[PDB]
Amino acid sequence: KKSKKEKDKDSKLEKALKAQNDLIWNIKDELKKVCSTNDLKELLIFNKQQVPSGESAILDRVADGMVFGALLPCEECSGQLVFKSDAYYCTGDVTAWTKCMVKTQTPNRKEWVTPKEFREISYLKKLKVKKQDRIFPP
Amino acid sequence: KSKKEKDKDSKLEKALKAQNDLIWNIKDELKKVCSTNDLKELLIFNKQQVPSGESAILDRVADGMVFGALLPCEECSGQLVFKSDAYYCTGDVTAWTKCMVKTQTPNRKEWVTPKEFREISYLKKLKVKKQDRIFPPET
Amino acid sequence: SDKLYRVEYAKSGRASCKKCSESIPKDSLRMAIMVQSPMFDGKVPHWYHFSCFWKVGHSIRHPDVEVDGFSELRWDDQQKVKKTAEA
Amino acid sequence: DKLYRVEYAKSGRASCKKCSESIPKDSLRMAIMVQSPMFDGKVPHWYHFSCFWKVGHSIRHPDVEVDGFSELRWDDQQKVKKTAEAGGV
Amino acid sequence: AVDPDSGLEHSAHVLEKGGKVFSATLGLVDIVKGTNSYYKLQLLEDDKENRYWIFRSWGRVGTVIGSNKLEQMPSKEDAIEHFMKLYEEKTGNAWHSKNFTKYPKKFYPLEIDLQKMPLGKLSKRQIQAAYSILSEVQQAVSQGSSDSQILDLSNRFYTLIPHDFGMKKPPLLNNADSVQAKAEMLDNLLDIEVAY
Amino acid sequence: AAVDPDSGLEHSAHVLEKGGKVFSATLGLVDIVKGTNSYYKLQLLEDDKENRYWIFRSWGRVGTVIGSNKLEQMPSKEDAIEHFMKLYEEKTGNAWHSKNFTKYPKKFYPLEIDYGEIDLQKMPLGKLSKRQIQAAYSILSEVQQAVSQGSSDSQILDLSNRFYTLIPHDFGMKKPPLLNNADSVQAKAEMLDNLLDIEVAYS
DNA sequence: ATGCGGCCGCAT
DNA sequence: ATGCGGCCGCAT
Ligand SMILES: [Zn+2]
Ligand SMILES: [Zn+2]
Ligand SMILES: [Zn+2]
Ligand SMILES: [Zn+2]
Repeated sequence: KKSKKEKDKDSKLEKALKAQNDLIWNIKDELKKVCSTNDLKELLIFNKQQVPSGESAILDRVADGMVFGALLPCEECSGQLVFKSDAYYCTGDVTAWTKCMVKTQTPNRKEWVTPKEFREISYLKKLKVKKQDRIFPP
Repeated sequence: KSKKEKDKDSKLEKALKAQNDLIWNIKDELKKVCSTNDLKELLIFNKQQVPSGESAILDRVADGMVFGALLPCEECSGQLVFKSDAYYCTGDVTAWTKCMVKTQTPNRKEWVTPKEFREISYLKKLKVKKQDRIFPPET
Repeated sequence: SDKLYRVEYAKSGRASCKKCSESIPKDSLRMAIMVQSPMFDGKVPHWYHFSCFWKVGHSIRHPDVEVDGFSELRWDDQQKVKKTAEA
Repeated sequence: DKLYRVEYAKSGRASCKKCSESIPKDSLRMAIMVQSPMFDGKVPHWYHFSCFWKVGHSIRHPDVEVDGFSELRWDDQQKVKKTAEAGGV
Repeated sequence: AVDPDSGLEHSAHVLEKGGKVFSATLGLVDIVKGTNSYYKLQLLEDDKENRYWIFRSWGRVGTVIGSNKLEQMPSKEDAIEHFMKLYEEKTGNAWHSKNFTKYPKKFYPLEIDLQKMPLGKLSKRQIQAAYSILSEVQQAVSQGSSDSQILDLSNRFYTLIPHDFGMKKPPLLNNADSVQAKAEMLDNLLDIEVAY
Repeated sequence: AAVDPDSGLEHSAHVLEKGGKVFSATLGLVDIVKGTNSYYKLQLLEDDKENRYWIFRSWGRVGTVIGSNKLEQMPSKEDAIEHFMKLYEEKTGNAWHSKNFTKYPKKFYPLEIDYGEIDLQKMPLGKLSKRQIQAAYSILSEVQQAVSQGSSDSQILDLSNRFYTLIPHDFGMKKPPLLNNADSVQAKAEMLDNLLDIEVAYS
């Protein structure tokens, strides 16, 4: 069997996973605190991102864009990609009859740009942008 | 009723009608090719505050487009709005009193139509023009 | 500081005329007169169909300054108002 | 796609299916997707995180069998993964 | 025809303002998710002549899953306002639209006028369009590429021609024998229509 | 405290009080540019012999016939308090038991009434606590110094609004006058000294 | 799909 | 000020 070096890598990966999760949740709660819903809609609009339906989804997409960058438009349909537990699914319309089925784990994205209005809250994030990309489950 | 005075008067009223029906064509085209949320996106993109009321929303959008995105207030940092005769400030200089700023030549950057509505931006035929707001010359 | 007469395209068809008491249609031309509200501190508009407004005995000399939102209307509508002001 | 959903109540209006008592907002709740006899589409039957296990459903690997599992808070993910084994308390 | 689920098939009749008759039927299909929904909308007027009803019906095609609502409209005319509102809210097109544009995520109107056709007869226009779509599907299967195009054409066809697939995800039209079977089915429909 | 007579339950009920706070607040809001000058009474009354609960709202123009009221019989013994707090925070922007009476823009401001011929007329909304009168005297000090400075009429407008809020006046349907004149400041300071003497008279 | 309650602009 | 109808997210 093997459960000494392999198991070590597994534990390290799960540790990084927990790190990313509780990081994004700290960010979400801080946004819940220092901002209102309309401010988050402003944020999303500033980064060329579509505005979803639902407060939860709004701040989720804001945190996503902030930590990993503003998701660029789709490759073919020019729609908008959204995280979905396991990967980024496209939510565009390749035609008036069918949904676009694009799906990736390394979408194209520019670096997020916090407007200067919330600089007072941007320092509340302590920057800490990090070059970390989205970590997905095994 | 002098002829020089009268010719200039007729010329000015002609330009006034031109500006009015221009802005109204723009407002109707926006009513057509866009929804309310798209106009809110537009206003937010130009650092402009989002008003309460569909009519006011598209009015402010047309204003910003034709003459430029109104900059923040000079003292209170609020938002200016057209009001028939001039631009009135709607900010709050304090928690007790309204700001009373009022001008006809506010500070403004050039409007910036997002590329999403480029399909509708060409529907405006550009035609931005260096025209500033024309006010009534009554008093 | 404010005017005495307002004019605008109905921001909704829920409002009802004050003379004929029939509902005003949305996006139609309507004229109102501001009056003190006996229920709270603030002025409120009494609305009228553009046709009924003149039968209540009010007459306006120079609409371009006596009425609020006159410059915001469409041009031919501004001229219709300026014409009906006379007679 | 999945058969089980889990999330923090997006509103306290929803009511549990076992105890029939209203679910509180921003609380952990688990649902099972079922065909809606009134229209073409699946709909979630919701449950208090405590009631969900008393209806006879058991999950082996929540990390793939349940939807939105990765979106929860970490300690909540571990609470779910623990209750999956055995049940309830 | 008055829908029987309203119960007013005897006590009332279907309305018609001008050339348009207030009795539309829309369908919406999406194979990736399995969606396959029907929507009947009728505006019924009493034989007496002045009670008015707005009848909505919706559900899964050729299945027990569905429901309906019969709303007695008080006004003789506001019923038409409600009818047009619902039509444009469900299909994205006006009631008297010169063109039946397809809007994304929204329904599509079917031209109507026992079991092989779950929603009733079909006009020769829809069947001609379906035959042309089958032509394109056959040529694209000969090309043997772009399965997304096959998905698009399959959705369009299953929308124009309803099928009773029960609770099962509709099958893609990548197979050639399937295209031949559906073309024979459309020829049968054409013969049945010319028989009338 | 005191039950407002426009509710008609001054006999059949009494004013409620949970702890140190008494559910009987009075807010005012003034804006000289527009002429606004509004009062708002909010009371939560409990039946003097039972468990019936009433939410009494009253509003209008200060010392004028213009206004109205609503008496809503709250069914629950406690949800009445929820409604009271909701209305308070919706009208003034502050919580009910706020340690600090912050002023929020466009919203009302709470007045401190002295719960427990001059008072009948000169004070349109009732007695005033010595704290409010002290603050008004300091604001008059600032107004006098700013009139001596003779600049910034917007500051004069701000101080005038603050003063007319803390000290209600029966201006009828007329726009309240600005406090740019020095004789006006002296008259209002004499008025406040009269109020202070009337308050110290009560022992 | 619709039902329904919270919300907000427009009347009064 | 509140009343009320249109609107939209969340339940079912
Ligand atoms: Zn796509
Ligand atoms: Zn200002
Ligand atoms: Zn009328
Ligand atoms: Zn339960």
